[PDB]
Amino acid sequence: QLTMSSIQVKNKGSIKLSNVKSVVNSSGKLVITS
Amino acid sequence: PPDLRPLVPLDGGRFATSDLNDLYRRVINRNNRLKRLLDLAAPDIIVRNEKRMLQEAVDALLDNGRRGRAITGSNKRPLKSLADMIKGKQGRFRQNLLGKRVDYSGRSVITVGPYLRLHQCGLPKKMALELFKPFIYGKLELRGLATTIKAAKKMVEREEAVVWDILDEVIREHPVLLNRAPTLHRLGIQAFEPVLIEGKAIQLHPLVCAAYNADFDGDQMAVHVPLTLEAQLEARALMMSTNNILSPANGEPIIVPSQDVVLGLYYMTRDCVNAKGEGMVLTGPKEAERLYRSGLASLHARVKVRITEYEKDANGELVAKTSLKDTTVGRAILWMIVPKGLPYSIVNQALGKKAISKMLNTCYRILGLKPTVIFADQIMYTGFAYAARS
Amino acid sequence: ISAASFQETTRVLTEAAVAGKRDELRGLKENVIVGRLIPAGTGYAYHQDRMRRR
Amino acid sequence: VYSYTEKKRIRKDFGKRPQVLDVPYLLSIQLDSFQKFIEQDPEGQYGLEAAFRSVFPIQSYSGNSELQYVSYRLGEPVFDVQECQIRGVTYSAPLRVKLRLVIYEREAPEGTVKDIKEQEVYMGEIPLMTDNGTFVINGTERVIVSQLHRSPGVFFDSDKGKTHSSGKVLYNARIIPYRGSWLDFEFDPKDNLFVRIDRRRKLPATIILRALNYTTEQILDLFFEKVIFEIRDNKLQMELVPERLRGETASFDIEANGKVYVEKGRRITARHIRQLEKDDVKLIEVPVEYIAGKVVAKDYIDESTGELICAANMELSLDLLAKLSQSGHKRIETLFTNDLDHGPYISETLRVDPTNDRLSALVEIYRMMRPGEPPTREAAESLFENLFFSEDRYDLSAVGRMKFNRSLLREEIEGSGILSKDDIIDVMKKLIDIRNGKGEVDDIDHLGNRRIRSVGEMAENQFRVGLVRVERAVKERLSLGDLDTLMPQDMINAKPISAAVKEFFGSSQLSQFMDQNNPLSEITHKRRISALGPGGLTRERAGFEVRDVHPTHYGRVCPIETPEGPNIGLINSLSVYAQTNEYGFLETPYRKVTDGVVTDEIHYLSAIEEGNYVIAQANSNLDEEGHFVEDLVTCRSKGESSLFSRDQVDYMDVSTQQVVSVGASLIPFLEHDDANRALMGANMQRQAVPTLRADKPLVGTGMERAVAVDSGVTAVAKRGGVVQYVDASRIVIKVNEDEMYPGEAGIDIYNLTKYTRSNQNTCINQMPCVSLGEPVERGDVLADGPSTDLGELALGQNMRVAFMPWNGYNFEDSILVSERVVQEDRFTTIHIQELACVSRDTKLGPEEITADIPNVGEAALSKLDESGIVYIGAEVTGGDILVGKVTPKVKDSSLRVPNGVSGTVIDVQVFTRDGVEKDKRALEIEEMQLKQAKKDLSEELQILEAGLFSRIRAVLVAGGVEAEKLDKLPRDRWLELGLTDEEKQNQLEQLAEQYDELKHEFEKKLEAKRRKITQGDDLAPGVLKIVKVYLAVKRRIQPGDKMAGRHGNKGVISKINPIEDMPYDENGTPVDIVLNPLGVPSRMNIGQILETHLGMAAKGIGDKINAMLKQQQEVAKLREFIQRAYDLGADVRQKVDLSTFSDEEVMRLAENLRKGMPIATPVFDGAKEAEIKELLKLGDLPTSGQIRLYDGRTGEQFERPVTVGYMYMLKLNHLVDDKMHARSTGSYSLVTQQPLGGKAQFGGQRFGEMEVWALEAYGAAYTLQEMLTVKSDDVNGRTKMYKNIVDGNHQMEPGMPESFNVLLKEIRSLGINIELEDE
Amino acid sequence: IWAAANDRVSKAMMDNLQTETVINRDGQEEKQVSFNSIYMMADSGARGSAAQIRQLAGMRGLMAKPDGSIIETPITANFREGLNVLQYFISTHGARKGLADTALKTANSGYLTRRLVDVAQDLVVTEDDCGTHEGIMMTPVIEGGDV
Amino acid sequence: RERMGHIELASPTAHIWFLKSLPSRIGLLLDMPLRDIERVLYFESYVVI
DNA sequence: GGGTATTCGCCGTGTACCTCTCCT
RNA sequence: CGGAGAGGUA
DNA sequence: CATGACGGCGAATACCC
Ligand SMILES: [Mg+2]
Repeated sequence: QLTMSSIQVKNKGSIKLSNVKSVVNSSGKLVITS
Repeated sequence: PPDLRPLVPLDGGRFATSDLNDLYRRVINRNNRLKRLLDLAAPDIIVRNEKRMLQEAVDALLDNGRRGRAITGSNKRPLKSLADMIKGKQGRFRQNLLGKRVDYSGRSVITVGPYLRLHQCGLPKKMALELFKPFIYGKLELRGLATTIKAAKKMVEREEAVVWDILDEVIREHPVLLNRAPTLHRLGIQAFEPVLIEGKAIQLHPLVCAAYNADFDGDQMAVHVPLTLEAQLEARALMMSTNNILSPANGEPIIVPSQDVVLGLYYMTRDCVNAKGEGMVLTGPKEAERLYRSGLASLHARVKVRITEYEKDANGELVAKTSLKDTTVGRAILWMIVPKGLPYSIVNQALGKKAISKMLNTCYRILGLKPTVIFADQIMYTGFAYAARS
Repeated sequence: ISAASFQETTRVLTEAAVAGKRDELRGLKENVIVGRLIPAGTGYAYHQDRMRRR
Repeated sequence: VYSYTEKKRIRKDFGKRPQVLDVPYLLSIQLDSFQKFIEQDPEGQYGLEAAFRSVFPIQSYSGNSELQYVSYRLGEPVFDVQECQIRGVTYSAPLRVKLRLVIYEREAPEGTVKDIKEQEVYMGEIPLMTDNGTFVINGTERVIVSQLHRSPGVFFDSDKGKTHSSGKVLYNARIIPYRGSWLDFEFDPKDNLFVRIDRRRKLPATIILRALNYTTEQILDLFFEKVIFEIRDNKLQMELVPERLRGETASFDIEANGKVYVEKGRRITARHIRQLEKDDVKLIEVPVEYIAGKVVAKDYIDESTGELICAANMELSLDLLAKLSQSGHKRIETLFTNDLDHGPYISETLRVDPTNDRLSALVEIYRMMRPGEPPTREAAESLFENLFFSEDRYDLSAVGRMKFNRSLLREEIEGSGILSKDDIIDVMKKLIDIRNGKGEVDDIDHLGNRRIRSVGEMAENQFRVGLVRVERAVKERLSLGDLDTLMPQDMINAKPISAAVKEFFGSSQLSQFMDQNNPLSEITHKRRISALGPGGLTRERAGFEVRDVHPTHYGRVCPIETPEGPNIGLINSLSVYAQTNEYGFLETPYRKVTDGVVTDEIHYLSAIEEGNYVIAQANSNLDEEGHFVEDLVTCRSKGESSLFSRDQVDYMDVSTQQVVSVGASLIPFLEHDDANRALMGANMQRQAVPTLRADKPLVGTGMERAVAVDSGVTAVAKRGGVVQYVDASRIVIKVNEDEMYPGEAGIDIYNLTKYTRSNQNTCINQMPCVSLGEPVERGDVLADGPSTDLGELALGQNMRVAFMPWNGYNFEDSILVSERVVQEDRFTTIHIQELACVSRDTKLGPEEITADIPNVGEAALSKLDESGIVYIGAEVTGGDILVGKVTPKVKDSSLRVPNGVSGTVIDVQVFTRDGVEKDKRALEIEEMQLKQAKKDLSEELQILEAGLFSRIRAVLVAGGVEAEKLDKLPRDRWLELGLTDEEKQNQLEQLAEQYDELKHEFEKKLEAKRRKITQGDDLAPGVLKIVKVYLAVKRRIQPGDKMAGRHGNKGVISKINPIEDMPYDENGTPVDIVLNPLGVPSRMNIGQILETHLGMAAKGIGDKINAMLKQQQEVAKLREFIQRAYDLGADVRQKVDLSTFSDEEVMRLAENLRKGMPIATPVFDGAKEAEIKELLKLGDLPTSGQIRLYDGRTGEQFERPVTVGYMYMLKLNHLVDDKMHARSTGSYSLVTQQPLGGKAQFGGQRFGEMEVWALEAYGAAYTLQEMLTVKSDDVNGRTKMYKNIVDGNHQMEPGMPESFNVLLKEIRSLGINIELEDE
Repeated sequence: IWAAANDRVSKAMMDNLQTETVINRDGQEEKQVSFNSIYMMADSGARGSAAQIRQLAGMRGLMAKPDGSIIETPITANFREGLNVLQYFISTHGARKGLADTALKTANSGYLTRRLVDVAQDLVVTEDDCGTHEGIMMTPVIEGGDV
Repeated sequence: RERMGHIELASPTAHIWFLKSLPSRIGLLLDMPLRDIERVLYFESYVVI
């Protein structure tokens, strides 16, 4: 049977980031460094 | 040993190339030449050449073609060496040890048996007579109809009536194994109780076809007879189709109805807006069946039916609740084959393939294996009948 | 035995013969080849009875 | 206009496209190929003439004597086809070749002859092709399947990465001769050219050039353009042509007329180059260090010092340029080198080439060709010459040379069969410039690169192999022998040629046992194209690409008909109009479009030339003047399809069935079927078994007549005339006067084949389809063959089919069949089985065939005669004795009927060796054959005599009328009676002379035929006699049998339903077969539905005509209705005017139409749905094709309308009788003690590896153990098991299988100590 | 554009095929699930699917060349209307590709199955509980945006 | 089918399984390359013992 | 003399069943 | 009855 | 003699220090 850019959340829910740090920003929105 | 390398007679007079005795002959020839030059004390060049030739003769006998040109026979086909005897698909291990031809076996084209129960198969009586022959001989000796072996053989060859009665007696609960190649999973071989049928084709239960990946466009199947009590009980308890209704790969049922059974259930459980008999209030499924069979109500008519359903309580007893259901005539008719303990909502819908599979899942989860097998057989009978009637 | 019956029979048998290997009939293929009850299913207890007697 | 024969039953054609080209003779490829092989060719281009002229003259090593070929001829075959089939011998002609041994005068000046011995010599038997394109080899009918192979020539391929690093494309070229070594050139990842001869180890490419007597500077001149460095005083100024510098960056400030144009650091562009059109600078100064990355091209020496300062092709450096300059050497030679289009591949290959002259190249080539051999200069100088430059050992064929020159863009088509220096040089140059991105690689699967060899070409090749094998012996016996007075017969030993030809015709992969299930199977077998065989592919190794439908397959290879499974895409079917060209490339016809007008001029285009034109589709509407009615026609241009204006269109397809094969062309409504199911239907049409009664398809395509006629299974009138006599075995036609040769009676005799077995044990029976006194035209079918009905292919039966589920009996493609089908013998088939009984010569004594058999009762031998041979017509059953034989052990070795093969004895043949006293049954069989042969020389004598006397009557009453002498003087007194001659009997002297020659022809061969009957035929060594018994058995349809339509709708019968149980309509008519509708939607083979509808319509027409025949209506009424039926359609091409038919012809046609009007629906020009509904209206049938059915069991109406119509159903050769098999115990193999294999050997089923895996997964250890031991090679275990089962004890005592012991002994024989340990 | 046209044709065909009008108890029109035989077989799940229905009564759609590139002009006809010579020849490419793919993939599947059988042949449940505390951490399989 | 025979070889002969089957057991056991063993066994060279 | 990229020879490539001819 | 070749069925 | 298979892998080879 086998044959040989930018992220967008699509539903309601809380956001959780892991292995992430909080730093000062020019616009105030956190960058990622890890 | 020579009996492991025989010479096959061709038309009696002449023999085919054994492809193994030839290599032995070359080895013996070169050994004799080297011996008759060793005592001769011949010049060393020809003696060395003969030693070299004996060496290629020997390693051609052991592994022909492993080094250098493959020594060739009368035809261009390479000679088959000792190493070839034990390796490859045609080698000893794979062709004669990991698999082999067996006695008490047969094969035939498969046809659909729609009347069969899940644990039954349709065996041609000629195939059964040949397969169970020593059992027939034993039973003939037991009741004194055959004094000797030859008498029993003659009675079986003549196919006397008492021989057929004995054959019916022997196979009553002796399971047989049905197999369809390729055997991709254990369920490619399953056990069934044989039923003697006329003709020459094996009858297969529809619900096991999916397990076999079988259909009836030319497929053939092999049948095997478990001889011993241990083998018969293994067939019954381990391999019988009624004991193997769940896929070992994912745990899902394998005996879900397909094609015309699904079509029949779907057609009879469909609803029509203005079908004949709409708005009638029925005492139960029996009245719905009576109205449908008498032509007074359409199979898709939206009606009210008093339905008594059963639900398992905390301690496992079936508490009965009776209520008026807004349903169709066909759904009420199908309710009669639903075993107690299942809710009426499982049939109060247009039943497609997934709905039927879910109904079988619910029956297996609530009631167990035997009611599930009975329910599946009843579903298949009803589907066939109402697909025909549609 | 199992490796030889699988693939590369010449190489496997050469390795076994040079090393003087000894094969205990413990797997399914090995017992199938010698025509014994496999150490699984209904034969499993038999093999257990064979093992506990040694 | 319709002829009298075709007025019998006119098939209604719904085809709308006019037919511009007739379907060619479907067997033309085989006959034309064999004709080219055998026919005399004065030019010597084809066949036996060419093979002889390419091996002769056979000259001695010294050259004193040579054998010269003059001519050849093929003698009359000793036996014709039928006798060869009966006696089991090859149908062949003796090859008799006129040779001439020439011995020259010893130390003659030059070529002076001293004797010329011209003799005819026999070089063996050449198997002759039959009238239908088959061969009779050892009495068996075989087909030589045509082979599709890579054309000879030069082919440029590459690897699209996939071999080294990433995306590094390696290019290669292959010179493939028809005969000789393969020459390969290739690029390595470092861009060096390597050369391979016969797929050996790779050598540097420049070695071949060095062996072609090319030095380094010559090679550089061939593969590079010289740049010159013209130093006058200093600064290293550089003469060049501008164009060279384009593409690469500026190394120096290029100056124009003393003014710099572009400086360093700026890459030169196109505008830079175009500025130099009026800037013609030649001497340009360049930096000294610029020369560092340059190569000196020529070999330089100083004036008179004699020191090699620099040889050809080396990296120039500052020291080398400075010292070369200090000697006044004014001009420096370099090679032009770029990075993208002028790469130095040849230079680098030379840099890695170890060889440096012709001697080194030749010795290296010797070392590569003959590894392990130390070579003499002469040995290498001859080996290299023999590789590619001797006609005897190397041969580019005419097609090979043509393809080679075409690939290199050479105008010349003809050329030499051997390679030249320029050939190799041009191949290397094209490979290099393909690497340079200037050319393109070739398509391996393109049909312009794959050609066809048919029977003639491969037969000639094998004959050449035999000829050269004989040539070796002739040369050695000629040179080494002190020959004097010896005739050329002495040197010619015909055994090699005969052996090679017999091997080709009996054991070659393409010499295949003919598929003879039905005439369509024969046609398809004769038309298959095979990519397998010698020089082709292998089914285990062929990849996806070669199995794909290539765009060039259009009109040449059918994209539908190919075997399922391993052979898919490797075995193909020739397209209907496809034919091979002179070079063997498949070509297909097209109509030329001139000035926008679709003319009727037909041009056959091959795959190469077809891609250069715009070709319109066959489904393109035209007008009476030939112009395209639309202005945007769909066309194919270069393997792509798009729209074009009519002026662009260069060609048009000749027919809508051009792309399909014959089998696919026979599928009605093919365009409504999915290609997979169409493939299945085309494959299964060939497996249909001829039934008891041939039944025409109600829905056809129009190709049935061509298939039936071209197959040769029918009797076709050679000349027109009147049926003078007719019976089930014979037809005698009285030829028309206008078709008579002067000296003949005008009688044509057609003896019909009666109840003879086919290659698949089916019945071949011819029955006449003409009556006494009927007029017949040339090409008319006189007798139908198997599966033919009035000259139309009739593979199956028209079945009244309903599409509905019926209680599960049609589940998973199962078929429900009414008992009425069984009762009417619709699918009952005749099978003829041949049993042989051989009495041989044993050591103890000679085997005897007699009626005296021990240990058997008298009643069991009542069917045997006094000779112990079964009577003709005896109804035998399984176990009955056919031929009683005893071996002097006497043991009972009589030939018995195989179990369950109950049939009727229809023929007994007896073959006895010389010196054996033939038995009484042999004597009476001989007597019957003698009487029948005398009858064949007497009835065929008196019928021709009656024709001659009719012609004598006609001539004698013409100018020489003598009424009284007719009866007062018999017809035996016109020959010798002495009288003065006149015009009356001088003409009779020419017409009765042939009569008297039949007194010299029929009677003269009577003794020869008697000798042949009385002949004691040569049998196999040790065989005393052979008795062949032919058994005819009628196989009636039963559950388990396989049925199929033409649409891929296959199934197995599950039940024979009683007639009262079948669904029936309002008129009480039941359906014949109930098919499951649910197999239609997912399969998408909708044609079976449409055919069904059309079938219904067809039957409806018949249902009306039958009614009009039952009511005895006026002939005018039938005229009106049948004319309305034929006129129906949407502008169909067929026109049937009943007004031109007589009343009797109309009645005959209506009688032939009363069972249903045959309909023709071409595969892509077929009946539309609206036309089908119109025909349904004409028959007063519902336009939906669905009617109200009632359940026979209950009478209840089925709730919905059911599609009911007529489908044409085939019984396939997959009967359950042949497949059912069972075994409890039986014989066992010799080495392993496991049960035998096969139903024919009463063998057991193989419980293979996956079965054992299933048993292990169940944990059924005891069942597995009994499979391995008591049911297989455990000899003691199986005996104990059988005894225990007889005793009622279902218990086993398994032991060691013998196969394990065999394995242990085999490993021990390999010098390995394997053993079992203790317990 | 041709893919969008195929989607539109499929949507129109399914919309017209899946619903039928019927007189209600009163003389009023009402929409209901169609009783068309092909639609009933597909919707029930007995046989057929959306792709097969649109091949029968919609359009066959875009086809692929043997090398895999999509042919620019799709097959606008369906099996009821019948294909022309060009469309049929185009479809034979995919049909042959699929059949040969099955033929050459069955061997690879069998070889993989045999290798798996050997590597796992001797593994048998030999104990009730070994007493291990280690285990693997089972979470729902989520690739991002779907379960 | 159980009793085996023997052939007394006039000269010693190398077993191909222990020579050709990679890795060469004789070659690895002796550190002379398989090429030299092939040439010596097949009479193309000599070895000093 | 030692590490590592390239080469060369070997290993493997679905099951079951059916028909035919031909083979020291 | 072993092998080879060819074809076919699922 | 055949020259239409190819991917994976380990031992041997060669190249580059
Ligand atoms: Mg099938």
